Amino acid sequence: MSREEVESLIQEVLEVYPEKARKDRNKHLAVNDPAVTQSKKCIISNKKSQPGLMTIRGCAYAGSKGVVWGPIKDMIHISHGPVGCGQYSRAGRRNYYIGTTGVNAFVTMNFTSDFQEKDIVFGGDKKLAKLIDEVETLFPLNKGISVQSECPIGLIGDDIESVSKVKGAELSKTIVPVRCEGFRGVSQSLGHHIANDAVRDWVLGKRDEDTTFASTPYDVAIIGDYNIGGDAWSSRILLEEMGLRCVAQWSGDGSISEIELTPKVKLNLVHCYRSMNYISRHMEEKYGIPWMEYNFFGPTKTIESLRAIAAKFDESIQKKCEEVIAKYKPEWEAVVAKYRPRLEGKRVMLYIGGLRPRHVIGAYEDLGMEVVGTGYEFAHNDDYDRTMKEMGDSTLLYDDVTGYEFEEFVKRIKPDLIGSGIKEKFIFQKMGIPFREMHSWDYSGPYHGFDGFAIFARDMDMTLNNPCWKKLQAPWE
Amino acid sequence: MSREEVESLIQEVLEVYPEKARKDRNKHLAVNDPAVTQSKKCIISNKKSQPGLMTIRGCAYAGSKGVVWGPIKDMIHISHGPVGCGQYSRAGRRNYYIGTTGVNAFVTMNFTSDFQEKDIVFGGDKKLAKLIDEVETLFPLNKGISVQSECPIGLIGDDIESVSKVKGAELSKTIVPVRCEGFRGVSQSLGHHIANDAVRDWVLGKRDEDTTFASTPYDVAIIGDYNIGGDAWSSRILLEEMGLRCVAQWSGDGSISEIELTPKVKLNLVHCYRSMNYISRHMEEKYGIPWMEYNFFGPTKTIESLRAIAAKFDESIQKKCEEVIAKYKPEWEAVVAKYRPRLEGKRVMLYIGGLRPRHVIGAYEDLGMEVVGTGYEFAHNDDYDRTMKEMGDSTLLYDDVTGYEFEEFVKRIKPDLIGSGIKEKFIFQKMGIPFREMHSWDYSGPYHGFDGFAIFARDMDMTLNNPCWKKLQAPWE
Amino acid sequence: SQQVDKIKASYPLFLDQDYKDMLAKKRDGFEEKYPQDKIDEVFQWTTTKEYQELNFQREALTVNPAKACQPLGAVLCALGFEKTMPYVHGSQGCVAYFRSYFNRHFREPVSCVSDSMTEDAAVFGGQQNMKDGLQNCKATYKPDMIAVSTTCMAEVIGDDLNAFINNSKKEGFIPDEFPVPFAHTPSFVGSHVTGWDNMFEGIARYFTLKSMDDKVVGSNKKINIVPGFETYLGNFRVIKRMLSEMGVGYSLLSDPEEVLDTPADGQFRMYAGGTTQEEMKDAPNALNTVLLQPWHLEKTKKFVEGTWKHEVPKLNIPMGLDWTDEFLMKVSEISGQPIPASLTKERGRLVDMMTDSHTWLHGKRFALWGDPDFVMGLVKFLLELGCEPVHILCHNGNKRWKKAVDAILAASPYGKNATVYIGKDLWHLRSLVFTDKPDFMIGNSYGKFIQRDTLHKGKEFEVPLIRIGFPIFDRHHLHRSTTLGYEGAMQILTTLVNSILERLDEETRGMQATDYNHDLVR
Amino acid sequence: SQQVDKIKASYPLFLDQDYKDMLAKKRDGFEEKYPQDKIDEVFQWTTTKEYQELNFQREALTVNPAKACQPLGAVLCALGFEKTMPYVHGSQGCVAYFRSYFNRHFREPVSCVSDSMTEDAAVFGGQQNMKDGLQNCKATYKPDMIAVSTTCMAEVIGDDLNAFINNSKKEGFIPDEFPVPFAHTPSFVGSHVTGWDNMFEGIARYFTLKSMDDKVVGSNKKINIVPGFETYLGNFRVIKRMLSEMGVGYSLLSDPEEVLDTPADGQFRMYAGGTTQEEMKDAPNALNTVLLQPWHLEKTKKFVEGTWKHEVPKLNIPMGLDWTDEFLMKVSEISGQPIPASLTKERGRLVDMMTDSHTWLHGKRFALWGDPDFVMGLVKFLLELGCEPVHILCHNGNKRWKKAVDAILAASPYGKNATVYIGKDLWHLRSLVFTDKPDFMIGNSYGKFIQRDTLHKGKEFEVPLIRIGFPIFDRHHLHRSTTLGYEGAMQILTTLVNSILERLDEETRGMQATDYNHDLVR
Ligand code: ICS
Ligand code: CLF
Ligand code: CLF
Ligand SMILES: [Fe+3]
Ligand SMILES: [Fe+3]
Repeated sequence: MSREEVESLIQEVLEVYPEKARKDRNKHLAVNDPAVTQSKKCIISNKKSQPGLMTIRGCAYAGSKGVVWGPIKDMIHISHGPVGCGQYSRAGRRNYYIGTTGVNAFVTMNFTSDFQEKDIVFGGDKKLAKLIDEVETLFPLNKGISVQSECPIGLIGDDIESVSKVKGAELSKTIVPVRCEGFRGVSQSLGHHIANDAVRDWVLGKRDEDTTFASTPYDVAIIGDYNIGGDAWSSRILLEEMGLRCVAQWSGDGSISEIELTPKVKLNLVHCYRSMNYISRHMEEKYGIPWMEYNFFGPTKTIESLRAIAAKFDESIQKKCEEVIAKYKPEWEAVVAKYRPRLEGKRVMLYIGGLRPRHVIGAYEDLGMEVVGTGYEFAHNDDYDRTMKEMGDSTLLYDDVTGYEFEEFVKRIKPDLIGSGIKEKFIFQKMGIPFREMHSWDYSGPYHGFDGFAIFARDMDMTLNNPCWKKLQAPWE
Repeated sequence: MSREEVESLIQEVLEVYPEKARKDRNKHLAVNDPAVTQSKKCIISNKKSQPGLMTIRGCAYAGSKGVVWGPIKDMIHISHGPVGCGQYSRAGRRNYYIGTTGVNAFVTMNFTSDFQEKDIVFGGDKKLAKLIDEVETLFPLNKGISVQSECPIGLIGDDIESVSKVKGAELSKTIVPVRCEGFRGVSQSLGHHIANDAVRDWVLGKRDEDTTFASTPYDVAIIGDYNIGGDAWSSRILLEEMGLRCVAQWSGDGSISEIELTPKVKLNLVHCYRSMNYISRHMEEKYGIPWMEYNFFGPTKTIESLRAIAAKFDESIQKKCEEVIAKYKPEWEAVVAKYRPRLEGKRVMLYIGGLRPRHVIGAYEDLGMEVVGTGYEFAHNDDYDRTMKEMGDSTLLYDDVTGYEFEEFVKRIKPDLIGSGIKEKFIFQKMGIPFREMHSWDYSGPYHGFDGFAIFARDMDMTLNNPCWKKLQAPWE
Repeated sequence: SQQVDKIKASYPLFLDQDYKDMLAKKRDGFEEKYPQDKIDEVFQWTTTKEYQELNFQREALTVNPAKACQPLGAVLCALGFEKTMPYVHGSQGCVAYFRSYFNRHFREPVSCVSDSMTEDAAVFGGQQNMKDGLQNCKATYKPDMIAVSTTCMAEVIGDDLNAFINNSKKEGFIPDEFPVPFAHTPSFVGSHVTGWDNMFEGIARYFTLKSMDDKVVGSNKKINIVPGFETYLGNFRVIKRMLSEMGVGYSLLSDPEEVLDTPADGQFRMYAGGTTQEEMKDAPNALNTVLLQPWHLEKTKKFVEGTWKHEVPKLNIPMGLDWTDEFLMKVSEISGQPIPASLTKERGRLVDMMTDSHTWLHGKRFALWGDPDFVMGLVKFLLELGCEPVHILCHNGNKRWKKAVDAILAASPYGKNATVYIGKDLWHLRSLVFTDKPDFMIGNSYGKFIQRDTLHKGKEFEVPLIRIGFPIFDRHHLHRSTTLGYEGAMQILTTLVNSILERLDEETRGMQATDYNHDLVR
Repeated sequence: SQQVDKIKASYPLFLDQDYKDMLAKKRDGFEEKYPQDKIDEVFQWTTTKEYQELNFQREALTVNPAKACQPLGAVLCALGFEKTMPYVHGSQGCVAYFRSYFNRHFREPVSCVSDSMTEDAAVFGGQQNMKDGLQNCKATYKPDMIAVSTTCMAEVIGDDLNAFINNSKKEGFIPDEFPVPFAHTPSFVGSHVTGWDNMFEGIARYFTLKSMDDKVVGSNKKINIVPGFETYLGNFRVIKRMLSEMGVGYSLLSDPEEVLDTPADGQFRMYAGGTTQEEMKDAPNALNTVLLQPWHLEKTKKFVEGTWKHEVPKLNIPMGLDWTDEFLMKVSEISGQPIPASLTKERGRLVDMMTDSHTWLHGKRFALWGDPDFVMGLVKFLLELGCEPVHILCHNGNKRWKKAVDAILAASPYGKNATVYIGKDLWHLRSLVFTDKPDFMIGNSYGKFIQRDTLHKGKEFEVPLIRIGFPIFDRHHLHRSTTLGYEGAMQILTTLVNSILERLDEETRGMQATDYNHDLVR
């Protein structure tokens, strides 16, 4: 509590910045009020980062290649440019898939043009074209190529769309140029937008004239689920027990065929609004497919979401939804009975990219754990509109929080657990606070659905109540 | 080399001993003369060791349990006594076998009575009977039990032959008591003798009245081959290619059934004369089975031995022997052509047990390597009788050589290679001289036969010409 | 479904029958997956020699590279100085990736800032970004020195680091006395080791170039050590320990061992230890400068010989027996300090280990990859043990390095089957290990996938990977290990021999089939 | 047949078709082997709980023991003193076995002599053998001290060591001033650790008992350290280093680290380093005496408290965080030396490693075995990591030790599924790991067969073995590792977490079946 104390803390933390930086950062920190529904009057988001403040944000290339296009398994993605970006982003994201890597799936491989000085000075369009030739030569079972641009490509004026068009015409193949230069935008959000536009322009509408696929009144498409540690699978099976048919899965364990078949579905289930609201809205306008957001974090949210999805279909789907809820009730009830006493009253601070800082709150509350603060790397004001009603009063909200800011807020608030990325993990572990990676699930998972709830509770208990956190002080100190 | 220098070296080494020890050790060191046939006039063997001189010799328990009875796979061998004996001898000898360990084979297992104070004071016959009952309960597929005595069993008034008799009569099982107490004799040779007597008394004659086994005029029995690294197998295949039938091999990869079937064979092929000449002679006396020695170390000895065994049979076997020699000629010729130039002129010194110090000389000579010194831990005078005509002039012969003695001889003669046991391996390695374990083949093998010759040559080359021996001196010192 | 008493993670939860059925339904319905026989045929074709020739005909496509870009090495170099903040001029995605890479390797906090240049900077340059970033960084994180490197954006748009920093100082954004060394690190040139070299040359030039008048060679009785791009803390520790044992005064420039190995005692230390500015300033007074990894410290060598007037010895990386010996002789000759008995005893201990393990190490075939100095030192050590390096791969190596490695190989009979590849990637290595199968691979974590591919061909075709190098992501605390000196040689020898023994144990664990060779004693 | 370019050892030479056929006809003709279905059924029966109930009813049969006899520990203790020859009164086969065991573990020369008592000594005793052996040993190997232990033959025939040594001295076989400490080591009492205790008590009594008049406690300002039966050189080194960093004067009694780790420089050193006789004589002047492994040093404790009048602290083995902290605090209190910052940093680094690996270590089930102090320290460390020891086996433990370990387990929530077995062998452990499968085994090389057995039941039933303890025969140079202190804790933690990660990588390597969890980053 003590909203005034939180405001004083914000002021004290901000005191160290220079005038311009302090003025900019004052607008990105706020004290939550659930009655307020217009976050623009409360916080600002999706703005440029202050130079030299150790931000956690990424680039548009990370949002396009690493997030949207990367999980697509039957496609070959070329990191057009120098060698660093593909190497740093290679297999760093646990978007699970099923396939023979190197033969029919290529997610964990690094394809790059490996730009040198000659490619910078004289261009790389010829290199790109003959690279596409080598790609078709060595990987005959690929079902398409995407070309993700890096910073020099935008800087040196390489004309990649023309090359993609010509080579795709000559090989009768889908070649998708994506202009995801890292300097575009302020974070991965513009990467998401550019990737969505590329999907719309070059992939989505290829089967508009094809009326062969058989359709059923129960066709749904899972949008924005990237199968981290398997989450999408743990969701899909539930949708399979409700009587629905999941035609498409974007983009984790996703195939270009699923993307092509998506316009034939009857409903879109958007998990990550932030990354794929653009494509969902475009599908709504062009094909008339309705879409809804859903949440499978914790028993309460997953039950509510399943009922909401069942409401958009006939009575048989509703009966099957009630059956699946009844079938899965004892499992999560037992999980709660085992783990809630071990976690009652523990306070959490979160800092994740654009969806999870609000989607995971229900799961924490299902174990009797309250979130005293959240924030986003790159979310927009609509995301804050959504999360401000999901937190308690006088809770901290931060947008593009810096390392010093986040460290000071933790030193004052002193939560029992922190969920953020790898770049805060060891910082906060060395300060004696349990930490969980909320991007990669700390190499565990899935956390979605009834099956994921058990893993989530077990991980939270094993980290919160670990003996290691009681041994940071030497007995002689 | 330089006979008088070798005698001077012997004297100089002997000077350090007290008068009794020096007088005793003078009789165990000799300068070899190939013309001399009676080794009794030059060297004295099979005598008690001098106290406190760091001998390499073992005990009778090692010679019986570790050497003769141990390789028998379908039998359970109980080390009757304290716990150390079996633990130190468990799986230390590489007598290879094929079987399901713990179910139908028990070679690498350690069965013991684990004597305590109460067993020493009040005896252990009741514990022995109970242990036999437990063995039958827990290992129903065992095909017999042997009881190898340790030192306290002989010391205290334990009466194990009676217990074995009663328990075998009750259980309808073969229980063989072996009095292999370590204080009996001076080395493992008496252990060999006691084990041979046990085999003769309790196992060999059980099928004397049974005449259901079909006999062939090409029935041979391998005697004294313990399948070190598969050695016996590498021999048996050759004997199979000559047209002979090997009913039994003693005792590596041996079964009690083979031991029982041995009195039905037409010829005995004794590899290790030292360990099982007793049983070979007993079989010759009682059943009329002729026996002969053979040597499969190196191409020359192997060819000569195969021709001798073929001569013991009819014309067809001789023809098949000629075919096998012709078939294996190119392989060992290629081995020689590849490895002899890298080993020409290298001088070696050997110190092994009863057979190998002389049995491996032919293989070294086949690679152009001269044995300048040899000796035995526990051989008799007949082994030395063979050794003198096996070795060259002015080469050193030692019996039960001590650590100081062997070190001094090595420092003077300075051989290119030394072959002995594990207890000298590191001693000679630190002095900068290549060393090969001639007991376990340095965890390699087989060395028997044409297949084993390639492994022998490769091992000798890889150890003799290793770069590690050129780096023992620091450039600054 | 989940059992509350035994909760399953992704593995083995997704092998349950319902999950398998749902996955098969998805694949059969909406994937249009190629038939399995086609997939197997294509994989088998990729395992052949014709595919290897087609793969080696590549000139434009790089698949699975084994190198990073210059600013990564620049950041690693900058982290080695006292209270020094690495500052990468350009985009922030690069800094996020650098921090993620170093965090996943070291499992330690990694501090680095950027000025977050955007399209506006692409049109009008990034001078304002540099000024604001320097001011904000100094005000917030309070570093004693800011070490500036560059991303490719700034290099392509040609941002002038000197002019930007000078104007920032003159306009009062940072104090004029504040040290701000800079270095240009174009990612389209060389690799991360080149970035380390450029950053070190920039820092040394900043701290030395204008103060050469009062410098006398050999005045402070010390020897300068330049480690280069090093990701093993044990190597810094072993070099320091060996120089302290010999009684030689030394100044280890760019020492990051403390900031990458901070304790967990309840407080977060952003800065810890590191080379001081006084050490940098007094470096020209040393007797001589020794470069531990000379094959990526050419610019530093040029600057040291040209400016400091130091006769830098021609020494290889102190890896193995002979090269460590040569390094010790050279340091003793420069310093006049004799080699003590402790180092002789350690060397004899290493030789004893070699003599113990020679029977298992002899004749083994290895395909190894990594950085040039590391690769050549590993090849030398493998030749010392009687091993046979077969596929030597260095993606960021050059022709002179290839000629040096060829000269090393031609000096040993164990190098007759050795071929050195430069400019090749891990797909080339996959083809090589499929066509000319070695016993083991040596390299970073990226090789694990290659092993997986081999295991798909068959158990008899599997090539086990030994994780030595950078980066190691799938194992914990291997970064604490040592690769230099006798201690490093002992660690490598133990790891190699135990890998061989573990593979032999695995191959002979089959009961009644291959367990006749499952020996207790090896 | 053999190929000259690729020569095959036993494996895989005996997998050739001709060898397989020859084995086939041998087995079918002359082995009278049980039918295969019978063998599989009997094996499956041995994997059941009923077989376990029958197995735990054993009273007279010991199968696969995990202990040795007293003279082995006596020899190890004797090897720790300066130029001291171990001399075992009895038969020579025992000495051959002791030397073979120690050479196979340490891969180093091991020196020990015997008087080669034979049948005659069973009716006359070993007086003449003792005299001649002492004379010959002193004349030949020239030691300053001969430490006499006994075999079971001498114990059963009741040879009087004191009378024999006194008569040998009186009759001029050895000089009267030549130190010949002795100890009775009956093999039918206790185990090798008891022999170590007896030998150390004998040596200390010989060097102290008659010269306690002029001894004042605390006069030399040193702390005596008694390590006990120890087979890791790293622990001797780490205790020395930790006490030297603290600035604490110490006297390590029975130090064998030099003679078991001699260099290979062209000469054979029979003796190297070791505790000196002056150190033994001045030990009563120490402030206090600390026993590193108190659970097998009871007789030494009785002698030290009774004669030296030292208040020996109640300290557990310095394994793991809490017990190492307790040992350091006790040493600080005894010596008055504060704990330096280096040890605090090392402790914080160990805690950082724990926090890094806790996610992978948590909940793991281990079946461990070894010596009492080692087992209890390992259990304590596993409880510190959140691991779950399930099968705790100590063949040579006693009821008091079991009660102490039970009290330790009851003090942690992770010990709820823990059972302590004393007097049991490795066959009991095989039954336990078949009926209640843990994640891993921890123990010596003898456990490898158990793993093989489990692999015969199925890959899902296989229990990987982690080699910590004594003896380790199937691996090279593991005896150089460290188990005590923060360094030993770090080594153990790295080994455990990397074993877990290696097993996870192996389980998820199959392509298109389980590779979805074959993560690059763990
Ligand atoms: S049995 Fe004998 S000591 Fe003939 S006790 Fe010994 S496996 Fe030796 S020289 Mo070890 S008489 Fe066999 C022997 Fe030779 S154990 Fe082996 S190598 S051919
Ligand atoms: S913001 Fe993003 S990650 Fe940065 S470059 Fe741009 S697309 Fe890429 Fe790439 S090679 Fe290295 S890491 Fe950069 S300096 Fe260039
Ligand atoms: S000479 Fe031979 S090995 Fe020696 S005891 Fe006697 S039979 Fe056996 Fe056994 S338990 Fe230990 S090792 Fe001995 S002291 Fe007794
Ligand atoms: Fe860490
Ligand atoms: Fe050694």
